[PDB]
Amino acid sequence: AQDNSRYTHFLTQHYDAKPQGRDDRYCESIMRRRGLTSPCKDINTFIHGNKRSIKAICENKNGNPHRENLRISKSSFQVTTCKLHGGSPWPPCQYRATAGFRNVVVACENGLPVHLDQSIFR
Repeated sequence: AQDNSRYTHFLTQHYDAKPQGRDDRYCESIMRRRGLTSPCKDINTFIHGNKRSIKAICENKNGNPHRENLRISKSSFQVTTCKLHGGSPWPPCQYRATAGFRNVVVACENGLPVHLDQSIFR
């Protein structure tokens, strides 16, 4: 049996299929829902759309090798980046939302994404 717990954690931390708003209040709510507010994560990006396209980044179908053992997608994704504001690392956590549309960088293991590289959204 593979341990793919890091894939399901990747989905919890970085996937939201059908977001609606994607405004500041969206970020503040989802960061709480996904357990990312104790302490407040400084930056966190959610990918939207269908799961199969994200998994496909791990193969030639939708990805290329990138830098040191990462992969970069060939398709663009709707994304929302939530950036903490206020000086406290502890809740309540206020966030500013920035919607975007571009390719994403992940790490893959067992053909599944297990890490999002946040650096491209900083």
